[PDB]
Amino acid sequence: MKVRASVKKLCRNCKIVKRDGVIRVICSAEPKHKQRQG
Amino acid sequence: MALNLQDKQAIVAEVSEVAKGALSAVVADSRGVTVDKMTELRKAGREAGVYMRVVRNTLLRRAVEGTPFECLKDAFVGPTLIAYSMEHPGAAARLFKEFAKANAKFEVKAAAFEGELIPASQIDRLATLPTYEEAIARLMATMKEASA
RNA sequence: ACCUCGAUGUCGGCUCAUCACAUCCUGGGGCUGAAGUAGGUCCCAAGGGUAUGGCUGUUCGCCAUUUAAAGUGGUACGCGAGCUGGGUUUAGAACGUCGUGAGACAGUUCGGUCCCUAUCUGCCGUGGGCGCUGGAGAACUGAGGGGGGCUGCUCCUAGUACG
RNA sequence: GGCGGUCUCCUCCUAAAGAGUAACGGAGGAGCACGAAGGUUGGCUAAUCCUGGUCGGACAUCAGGAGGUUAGUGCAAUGGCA
RNA sequence: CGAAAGCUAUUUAGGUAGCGCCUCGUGAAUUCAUCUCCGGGGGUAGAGCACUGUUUCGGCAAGGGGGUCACUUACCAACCCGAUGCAAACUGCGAAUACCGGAGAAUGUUAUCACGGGAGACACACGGCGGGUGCUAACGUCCGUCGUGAAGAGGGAAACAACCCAGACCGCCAGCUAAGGUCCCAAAGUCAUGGUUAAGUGGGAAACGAUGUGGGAAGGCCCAGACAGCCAGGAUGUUGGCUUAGAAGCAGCCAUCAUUUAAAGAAAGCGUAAUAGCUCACUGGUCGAGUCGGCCUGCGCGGAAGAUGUAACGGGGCUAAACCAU
Ligand SMILES: [Mg+2]
Ligand SMILES: [Mg+2]
Ligand SMILES: [Mg+2]
Ligand SMILES: [Mg+2]
Ligand SMILES: [Mg+2]
Ligand SMILES: [Mg+2]
Ligand SMILES: [Mg+2]
Ligand SMILES: [Mg+2]
Ligand SMILES: [Mg+2]
Ligand SMILES: [Mg+2]
Ligand SMILES: [Mg+2]
Ligand SMILES: [Mg+2]
Ligand SMILES: [Mg+2]
Ligand SMILES: [Mg+2]
Ligand SMILES: [Mg+2]
Ligand SMILES: [Mg+2]
Ligand SMILES: [Mg+2]
Ligand SMILES: [Mg+2]
Ligand SMILES: [Mg+2]
Ligand SMILES: [Mg+2]
Ligand SMILES: [Mg+2]
Ligand SMILES: [Mg+2]
Ligand SMILES: [Mg+2]
Ligand SMILES: [Mg+2]
Ligand SMILES: [Mg+2]
Ligand SMILES: [Mg+2]
Ligand SMILES: [Mg+2]
Ligand SMILES: [Mg+2]
Ligand SMILES: [Zn+2]
Repeated sequence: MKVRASVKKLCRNCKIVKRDGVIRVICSAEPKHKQRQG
Repeated sequence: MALNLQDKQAIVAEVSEVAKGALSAVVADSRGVTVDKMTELRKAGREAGVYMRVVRNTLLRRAVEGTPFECLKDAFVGPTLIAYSMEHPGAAARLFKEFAKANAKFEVKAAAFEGELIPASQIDRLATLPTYEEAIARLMATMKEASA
């Protein structure tokens, strides 16, 4: 998954989630859009 | 959607069809395709054109807002999905007939045809109709009565 | 230009190390333009492991040949009261060069002495004293501490999955 | 430190609205000229542009009109000067 | 009692000389200072754009580039006009301070001035403010000015000349305070009331990221049923036109109408060689009361890697023993 400092939705299906202390991005269509360190 | 200034037209228009109409049918279009409408518009077509409607509205809140006017036999139709059909000219006609024949070509349910208003009542497919102009069935009742 | 000019030994090697992690190998993952074999990239990981030679004073670098890999850094560019003394700066000499000349050069060239019996701290070992509440001989408990932690290849699975 | 540059005088800034004020801070001049370019007396008023005008043009001289010192000052800069 | 590390000049720069500042003596005027009032010059801060430069857009348009041998041109462009910025060496404006002078009261151990006897000192440092230099880098460097250290101990800032509070003649096992503090190490609130944070944030850091969370002003949609789910549909001219090997809603360009309607973009995204295929917008149904997203603000989250050993509150520890207010 991509790590980055700025994370943001990519597809219309990307979703954004705050798990543990960390901000994330989950896409149900496109694995490339997973993101952490947000 | 639109505010009231528009929820009022769908009323003042649709209720002056009841106030100035002929027959009423019934139908629930769960699976209502568009080959569906296409056809029934040619049927409205034969049945004049744009003399007919079906304006899906079964929001009690709409095509009952046209009922405590006339046809308060429809507080009972309006629940769940419905497709209200009004007649202006034409016999109390065939409108009746093909809805059963249509939906009896699968063409989705017919609300079991909960029925409507000409009298003030309920269900049962009738061709007691478009014989209308079958006053010939009272012309043949002449010579055959005169002869036989 | 703040410390050291009533001295704070400088490159490189050798011996011995020790930490960090921005991880070279080994381990666990996400994504892959991931079929498989195999890569790429990001995340987590510092437990252990992490090349012999040719040339040169070298570090380095190039080259040969290995290896799972031949990691990047800090430690007075770790380590001369541990070794070396090849480089660099003693007096000798010459070349080129500059200079009238004495002489001079981050130009080169051949040659030259690195001392100290360890008081203290530290550290590796090994005893003496007293304590532990009468004295004494054994056997223990285990708070705690240290050590160790690497990996190749072949065969079977199987010429199967995949192609 | 050497090599370079600098070393006296004038002008602006740095200089914080009296004076003064440093740096190998930023920019420029001087080491003269003039016996008239000094004294006094009388008189005079610029640059630039528009319009018209032979040769004449973007820019010679003439005319009017704007303008009002944006010109001039023996040489730097400053402050002055009708 | 009490300096200076400055000015000036110096084969001078870590020396020296005069002046400045210290001290001792003598003599002299309401002499000197603070505040108030009156009288002054100013061109700094700031602002402004007429001037001197610089600068953008608009308008007007001298002049430059191609085409002929003076005409000509889908090239660039001063002035003046209007609008908008910029200046240490710009000023048509312009302060606060500061300084000079006059008057007046209080206070001050003559604090003033002069003359004479003795000096030291002419390496300063940091801090605040205004600046040059450097990177508005340096515990850098160079002026101005105030403070302190130097030559000043004491309390605070964990430890820390230069910061904060404060000027130690001697004694006191009295008292009140300053800064700074008051759960334990450790003197004093486990004080009162109202809020915030959940991060050990407090107790290191930016652009930027994000349904963390508190507060405020306004707005949109709602029982004629909103927001989210779930059922349905999501169509015809038609592959719009163009352009492409192929552009069929969806590579590009231009258009974006018209039907049928309950509604449905000549299409918001997936997909395709292109079609095909899956969604969305939109509407009908179900459901049954709230719901959507911008503005301003408080406190927090990521962003955040280092070398002997926790080692970025002094420690313990703290959810108040943190932050805001009274
Ligand atoms: Mg987890
Ligand atoms: Mg020094
Ligand atoms: Mg010494
Ligand atoms: Mg020594
Ligand atoms: Mg890591
Ligand atoms: Mg070394
Ligand atoms: Mg040698
Ligand atoms: Mg030796
Ligand atoms: Mg084979
Ligand atoms: Mg096979
Ligand atoms: Mg002045
Ligand atoms: Mg001043
Ligand atoms: Mg002329
Ligand atoms: Mg005194
Ligand atoms: Mg000095
Ligand atoms: Mg200014
Ligand atoms: Mg006296
Ligand atoms: Mg001196
Ligand atoms: Mg200094
Ligand atoms: Mg000074
Ligand atoms: Mg002190
Ligand atoms: Mg005293
Ligand atoms: Mg008290
Ligand atoms: Mg206090
Ligand atoms: Mg206490
Ligand atoms: Mg309490
Ligand atoms: Mg912290
Ligand atoms: Mg970190
Ligand atoms: Zn996506």
